[PDB]
Amino acid sequence: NYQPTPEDRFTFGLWTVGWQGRDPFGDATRRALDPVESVRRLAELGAHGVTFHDDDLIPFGSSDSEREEHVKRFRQALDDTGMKVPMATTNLFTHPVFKDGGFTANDRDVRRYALRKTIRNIDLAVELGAETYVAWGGREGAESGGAKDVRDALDRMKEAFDLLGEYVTSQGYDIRFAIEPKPNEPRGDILLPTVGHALAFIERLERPELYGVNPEVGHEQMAGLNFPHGIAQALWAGKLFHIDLNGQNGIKYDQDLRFGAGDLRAAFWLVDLLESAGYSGPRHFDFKPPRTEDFDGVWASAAGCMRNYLILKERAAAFRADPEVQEALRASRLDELARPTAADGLQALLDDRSAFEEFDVDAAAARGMAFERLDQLAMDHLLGARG
Amino acid sequence: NYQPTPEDRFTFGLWTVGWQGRDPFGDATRRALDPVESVRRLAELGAHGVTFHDDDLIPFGSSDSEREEHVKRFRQALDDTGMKVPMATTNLFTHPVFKDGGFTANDRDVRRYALRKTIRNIDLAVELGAETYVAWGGREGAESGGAKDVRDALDRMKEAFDLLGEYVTSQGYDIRFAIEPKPNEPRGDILLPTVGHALAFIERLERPELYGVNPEVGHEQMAGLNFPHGIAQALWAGKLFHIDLNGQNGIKYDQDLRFGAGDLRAAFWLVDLLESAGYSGPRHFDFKPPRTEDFDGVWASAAGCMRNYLILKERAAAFRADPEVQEALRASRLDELARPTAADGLQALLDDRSAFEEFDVDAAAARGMAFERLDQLAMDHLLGARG
Amino acid sequence: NYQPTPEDRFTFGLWTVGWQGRDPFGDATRRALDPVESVRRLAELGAHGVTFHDDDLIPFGSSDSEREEHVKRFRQALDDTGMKVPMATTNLFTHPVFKDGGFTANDRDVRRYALRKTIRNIDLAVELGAETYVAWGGREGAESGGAKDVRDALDRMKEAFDLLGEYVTSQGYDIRFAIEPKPNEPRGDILLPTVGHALAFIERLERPELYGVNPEVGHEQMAGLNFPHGIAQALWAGKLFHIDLNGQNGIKYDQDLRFGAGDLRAAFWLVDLLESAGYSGPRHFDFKPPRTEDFDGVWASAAGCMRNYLILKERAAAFRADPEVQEALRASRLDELARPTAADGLQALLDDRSAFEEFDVDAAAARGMAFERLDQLAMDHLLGARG
Amino acid sequence: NYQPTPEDRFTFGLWTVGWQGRDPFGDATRRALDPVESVRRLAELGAHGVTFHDDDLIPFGSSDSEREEHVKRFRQALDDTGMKVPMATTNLFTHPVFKDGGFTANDRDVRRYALRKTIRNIDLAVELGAETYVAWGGREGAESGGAKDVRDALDRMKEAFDLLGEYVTSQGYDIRFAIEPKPNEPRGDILLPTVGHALAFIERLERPELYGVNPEVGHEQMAGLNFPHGIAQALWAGKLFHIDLNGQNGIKYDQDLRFGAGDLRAAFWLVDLLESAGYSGPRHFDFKPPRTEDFDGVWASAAGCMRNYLILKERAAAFRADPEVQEALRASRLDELARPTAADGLQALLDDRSAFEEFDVDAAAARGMAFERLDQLAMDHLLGARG
Ligand SMILES: [Co+2]
Ligand SMILES: [Co+2]
Ligand SMILES: [Co+2]
Ligand SMILES: [Co+2]
Repeated sequence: NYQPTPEDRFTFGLWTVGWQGRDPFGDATRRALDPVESVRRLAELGAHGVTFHDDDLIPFGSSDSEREEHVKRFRQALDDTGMKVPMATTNLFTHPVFKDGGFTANDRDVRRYALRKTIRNIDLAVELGAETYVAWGGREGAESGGAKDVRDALDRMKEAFDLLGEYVTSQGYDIRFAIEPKPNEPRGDILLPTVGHALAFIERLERPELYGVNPEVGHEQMAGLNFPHGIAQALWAGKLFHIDLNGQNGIKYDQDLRFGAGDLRAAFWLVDLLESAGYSGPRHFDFKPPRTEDFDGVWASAAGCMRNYLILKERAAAFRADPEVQEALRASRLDELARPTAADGLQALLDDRSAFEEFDVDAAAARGMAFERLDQLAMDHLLGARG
Repeated sequence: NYQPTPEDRFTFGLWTVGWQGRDPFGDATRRALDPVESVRRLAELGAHGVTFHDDDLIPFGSSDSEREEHVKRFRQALDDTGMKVPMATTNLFTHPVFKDGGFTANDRDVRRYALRKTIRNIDLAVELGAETYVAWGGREGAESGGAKDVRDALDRMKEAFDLLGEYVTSQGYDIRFAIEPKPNEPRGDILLPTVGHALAFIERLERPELYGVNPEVGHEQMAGLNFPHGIAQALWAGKLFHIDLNGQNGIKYDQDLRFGAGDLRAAFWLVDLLESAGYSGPRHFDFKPPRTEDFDGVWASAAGCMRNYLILKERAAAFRADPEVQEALRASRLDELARPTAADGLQALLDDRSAFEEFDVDAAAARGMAFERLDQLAMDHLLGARG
Repeated sequence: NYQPTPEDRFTFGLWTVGWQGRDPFGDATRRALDPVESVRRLAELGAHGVTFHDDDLIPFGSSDSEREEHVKRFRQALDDTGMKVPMATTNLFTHPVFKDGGFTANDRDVRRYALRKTIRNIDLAVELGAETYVAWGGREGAESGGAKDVRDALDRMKEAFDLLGEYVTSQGYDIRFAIEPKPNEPRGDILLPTVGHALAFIERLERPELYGVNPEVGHEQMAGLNFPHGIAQALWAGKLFHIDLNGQNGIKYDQDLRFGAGDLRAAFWLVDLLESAGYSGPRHFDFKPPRTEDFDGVWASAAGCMRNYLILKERAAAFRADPEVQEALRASRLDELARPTAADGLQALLDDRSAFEEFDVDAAAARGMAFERLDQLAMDHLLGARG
Repeated sequence: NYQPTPEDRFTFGLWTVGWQGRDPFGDATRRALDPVESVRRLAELGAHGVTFHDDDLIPFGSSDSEREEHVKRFRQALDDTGMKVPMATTNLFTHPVFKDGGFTANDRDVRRYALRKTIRNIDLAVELGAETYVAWGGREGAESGGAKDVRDALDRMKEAFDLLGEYVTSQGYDIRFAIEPKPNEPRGDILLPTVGHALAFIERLERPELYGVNPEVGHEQMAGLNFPHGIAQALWAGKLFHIDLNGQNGIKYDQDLRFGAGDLRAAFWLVDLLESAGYSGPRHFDFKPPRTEDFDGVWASAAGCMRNYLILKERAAAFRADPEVQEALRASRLDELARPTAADGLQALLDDRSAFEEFDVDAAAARGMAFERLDQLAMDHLLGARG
C-alpha cells in the first residue's frame, strides 16, 4: 500500500529533484535535468504538480523568443501529464547582483530591479494557474551589525510587498503571497527569521489579507523550535497558505532531507495536525536528494517523501480513532482545555470564591496530568506496536 | 567614570540579587534577602528602581494582615531611598498547582485561579506606581505532542489577556501589558517562543494597543537568534514597552549572566540601537549572580551590569560621531537603504527601463559593499583602539 | 509482547523514579520515595537492578549508626526481590561546598574532602557487588574564563583519578571506573564535555585500563552530536563500560526524557549498534519522569523506557535479517568498507598504477551510493511498514 | 600601532583570500586570484607565510609539465617576498569522486586513490619546507545511519594514517600530521567531530608521536563548545601542532568570519592562553572574506584578522600584569588550583582527619569564590576601560 495519487496533492519544486549536488565544498555530482523530464518522471511517481523559480524554467538573461519556447515546451509537458502548477516564486539570490539582498539591498537600483524581476514572474505564474506566490528572502540580512539598519530594511521590505499587492489588485489577479522564513544561511542572520516574525510583519502591510506564510520543517528546526507548534499558531491566525515538507537533524546547516528523515516524531505530530485541522493546500516537498546519489537514488528519495507522509497519515488516524486514546485524552483533560475559562464573564469570575478564596490549591496540585501514558500510546501507534 | 545615576533608569528585579543559588542539581548557597535590604543596597549602587513578582514581596498563602505589613515595610524603604517601582509581574510558575501552566493549564479551575492571582497583583502594582505589567508564561507549554492542543491553548491565552485588558479598562488603570517570550525551560517547548511569535499573537487580541513585548537578551539567543535584529522589529512595530538585559553564551540552559557577559558584540549593537532609537523605558536587568558568589560578589555583579551598559554607551556614541565612520556608512550605502525604493509609484516603476530592460546587472554586481572595513571600524571603537 | 525480564539487564537509578520534580523555577510536585519501595516497584516492572549515589541511600551528615541501618534496610529489599546493584557513584554536586567543583575545586581542602567522600562510597559499592563506579563531574567547570586554569584543572582531575586507581588496586577491588561526560549545566562549561574528550583524557592516566566511559544519550545531543557515532568510537577503543539511556529534543537544557522519546531514529540506530556489537553491560536509564506526573505516571514512564528498547530491538533485528536489506548493504558497498584498503602494503600501493596513474576518476565518481533506498528500507522496518 | 611583522607568524591559506564567493545558493562574486599575486599582497600586509591545498596550487588533472611550471612560478614568488610555507594539506573533498569520503569512502579503489593523491602532495610539501601536514576529513561521514559502519570507518581511517606515517618515516621526512576536526557540513555528521574525538583517535595509531590536532575556532563552536577549554586540553596533552583562527556566531553553518568577529570574549581568552602557554607555531587564519566584498574588502578583512589578534594580545598582557588582577587571582584561589591535592600520598590522605572527619563543610561552603569581580576586571581590560 502507501501509493500516492494526484488526489493527495503532493508537489515538488523543479529545483529539488533537479539539484546537481553543488554544496559549498564540492562540484556537482549529477547532470542537469530538463524540466520536461522532471515533470514526466514526477507524474509517473504519483505527484500532483510542480513548482518553479523563474530561473529554473527560463535561464537567466534569455531573450523573449527563447523564453517563449521554454514556456511552450513546459506547458506541453503539463498537458501531456495532467500535472498542475500550484505555486511559483522568484530567484532573488543566485545572481551576484543580489549579494546584499533583493527587496532590502542597500543599493536602491538593485531593489527596483528585484521588484521588476518579481512582477515579470507573477505574470507567468498567473498564466500557468498558480494560486500562491512564495517569497524567500534568502539574501535579506547581514553578517555584521553596522551593515543593515533593520528598521530601514523593514521599511523597504514593507514597501516591496505593498507594491506587489497593489500590482496584483490592479491586474485583478487571483493569487496570494506567502513568506517562507529562514533564520540564517546564506546570510549570517536573515530578516523575518521565524514563522512568528513573518506573521507579525504581515499585520503591518496595507492589505494583510493577501499575505500568509510558507513555513518549512527544517527552517524552524534550525532555530531549535517546535515546528508543529509553529504551524498551529499559523493555522490559528488563518495564515497557513502553503507548507514545505522535509527533514532536518537539529541546529546546523540547512539539510533539506527527504520528509520523514530528521525528527520523525515531529513529522508524526505535524501530519496529525495538518490532517485534523483540514489543511487542504498542497503538500510541497522542498528537499535535496543527497549528492551521494545517482539519478536512481533521486527518484527513490522523492518516492520516500510521499511514502513517509502516507504512513504517518495512517498512524495518526489510528491514534485519534483509538477509544483507549480518546479515554486517555479525557484523563489528561484535553477536553477542558477546549472549554472557555470564563464564559461567565469578568464580573462573575471576580465574585466566584471557588476560583480563589476557597480554591483548594493543594488538591489541584496533586492531580497528575497522565501525559506520559498518553505519549506512550502515541509511540505505540507510531511504531505499529499496539496489536 | 562610568558611574550610574537614577537618571540612567537602571532597574533590578528583587528575584535577581535575591537569588539563593538553587539550580536543578544543588542547594542554595546564599541566605534569603529581605526585600527592604535589597532596595537599600541597590539605591546605594545608583539604581533607579526595582521590580517584583507578587510572591517575591508577599510570601505565598499569607493572610491579608501579614500582606498589609509586607507592603508597608516595602513602601517605607521606597520612601527612604527614592526608589521607584516601574514594573511588576505574577509568579505563575513556582507553586506545584502551575505544573501544567497558568493561563493555558488543561484544568479549567487552575486557569481561573491563575487569572484571580494575577488581577490581585495588578491592583498592588497600580498602587505602587507601576506603568508596565509583565507576563512570563514559563509553564505554558508541553514536553510531548499530545498533551496540548496549541490552537485551544492559544484560545485560552487570548481569553486570559482580553479579560485582563477588560479589567484594567473598567478600573481606569494607566498600565500596559508586556509579554516576555522564552523558547524553552522549564517546559520542553514554551508557547509564544520568540519576540516574533509574541508580536503576532498581540495583533489578535481585542485591544492590541494595550500589549507590547518585554524581550530578554538571553532568551532570543537560546534559539540562536540575533537579539538586536529582534529589538529592531519590536521598535518598528511600536511595541518595545520594556526590556530585560543580561548575558548568555549561546544555545543552552538559561544562564542569566550579568549584562555585558555572553555575546559582547551583540551587547554593543543593542545599546547602539536603544540609544539611537531613543528608547526611554527602564533598563532592567533580569540576571542571576552565579551561585559561586557570596553577598559581596552579588553586589559586584549587579554593579557590573550598570558599568558595562555605560561603557558600551560611550563606545557606541563615539562610533556614530566619528566622521570616518559616517563616511564609511555612505560608502556602504546605508543612506540609500533609508530612501524609498519607489516613491514615484508602481506605474512609474513599470515604465522605467533603467530598472530592468536597460539595467546593467553586471556593473551593479561588481560594486563592493565595503562592510568589512565598516565592521572593523566598529571593532576598533568597541575596543577603544582608534587613537 | 515487549515484556521485560531481568535477563534484559535493565537498570534504574534511585534518583530517576525518585525525582521529586524540583526544577530551577518550581517546587517539588511529588513526595520523596523510600529507596526500599523503589526497589520493590522496579522489581515488579521487570527491572534487573538499581544504581545509587551515596547521598541517595544515606542522607548527608548521617551518623555511622544510622548509616548502618540504611544499608541494612536496603540490602534486605535487594534480597527479597533479587535485584542487583551493578553501578554506584558519588554525589559531588548538591551540597554547597561543591559549588566550584569537587576534584577540580580551586580550594585544596575541598578537593581532599571530595576524594575522601568518594573513597568511602567505593567501599560501600564493592560490598553491595557493584562492578562499575561512575564519575559525573557536574560542577567541574566555569562560568567565566579567568576562574579556572584548565591545564591546572586537568592536572587536579588526573591526580584524583590516579589516586582512586591506586586505592582500588591496593585494596584488591574488582571494580572499574567510568566517566560520564556532559557539555554544560549546571556549570556554564563543564570539563571533559564529550565522549571524545573523556576518551582522550583517559589515555593520560597512570592505569588507563581501569577507566572507560558512561555516555548518556541526551548529553552528546546537548552538543548536537551523533550519539550512535560516539558510542561506536567508544566501542572501537574498548571503553564502553556502561551507558545511560534517555531522550532529548536537541540543544537545550538537559531534559532526561524517557528512552525512545526525543530523537527516535537515533534511538533505533543506537539499539542496532549495541545489539550487533554484543554490548553485554547494563541498559541503564538515567531519566526524569516529568513533574506533571503523579506516582502512577512515574511507573508508566519507567515501563515505557523498557518497552521502547524492546520494540526497537525487534525492529533492528528484522532490519538486519531482511535479505533485501542485506542486498542493499552490498549495493552501497558496506562490505568493501570492512575490507582493508592496502593489506598489500605501502610499497605495493605506490607501484599500483590502477590506484592513481590509470584510475578512472570519472567512472568512480559516477557510481551512485544507493544510500537513500537503504535508508528508506530502515524507515519501513522501524515503522513496521514492510509487509 | 598594531602593525604585523613576519615575526608574529601570521599565515593565510591561498583558499582564504582566494575565495570567490560561491556558497550553496549563489554564484561567485569575485574573479579567481593568481597564487603569485596573493603571495605578494599578503607579504605587503605583514604576513609571515601561506598554506595551500594541492588543488589550490596545481589545478586538478594537470600534466607533470604544467605542474612543474606552477611550482616554479610559486617558488619564485616566495623567493621575491621572503614568504614561508609552514603547512600544506590535500583537497579530498571537491571532486565528485570524494562524495562519500576519501580515507573512509565505502569504495576501496577510491580510498587507495585518496592515499596516493595525499602522498604525492606530501612530497611537494617537504620540498617547499612545510613542517606540518593537515588532514581535514570533510567528506568522512554520513547523512543516514545505515550508510556507514563507524567501527569499520575508524579501522579505515586508522589504516590510512598509519600508512602515511610509515611513508614519512621510510623517506626520513621531518614533518608531522595534524587533524582538523569539524562536527558537520558538508556531511550530515563528520567522523572525529571535535578536538576531543581527534585526540582520542590519535592514541590508537601505531606512531602516535607523529600526530596532533589543528583545531579551528569556528568548528568547536559549531557544537557549542568552549574553544579555549579545548585548546587547553590539546596543550595539556602536548598535541597543539597548529591552529586555525577565525570567527563564528554560534551553532549554524560554518561562517569562517575574520578573527575577532563572532565570540569576542572567547577570542580574548584564546589569545591569553596561547601567549601565556608559549605557543610558538603559526597563527593561521582559515577564513572567508564575505561575498559582499570586492577585492579591496578582501585585503581589509585579512588585515583585520592580524590587527584583532595584536589588540587582544596587548589587552591580555595588560590583564595578567595588573597587580590588582594578580591580587584577585589569589582571592579566587587560582594559586591553590595549581598546587597538588595530595602530594603527601594516598595513605596520608586517608589518615588525615582534617580532610573528612573534622572538615568544616559549612565554613568551606560559605567562602565566596570572587569570580564576578575577577571577570569584570577582565572585561575592563578587554574594553580598555581601566584608566
Ligand atoms: Co531548507
Ligand atoms: Co532568562
Ligand atoms: Co542528563
Ligand atoms: Co571553518
